[PDB]
Amino acid sequence: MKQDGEEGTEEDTEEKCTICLSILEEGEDVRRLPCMHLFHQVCVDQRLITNKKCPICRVDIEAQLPSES
Ligand SMILES: [Zn+2]
Ligand SMILES: [Zn+2]
Repeated sequence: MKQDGEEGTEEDTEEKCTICLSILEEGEDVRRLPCMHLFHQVCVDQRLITNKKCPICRVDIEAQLPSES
């Protein structure tokens, strides 16, 4: 009949959690690191608990803390 061969378009590092390997699109808490990288607020505070440096940007992601332990 019977297409359309159809995309958004625009789908590059826009709203995509590369931690939990899934796209977001609507209402999600996003957080962007100081090293310019946007991720999901939950998963960034999962993978980057024990690590705190952009693997390419070479900037510390914890940018002050200011916790303890
Ligand atoms: Zn996620
Ligand atoms: Zn970065």
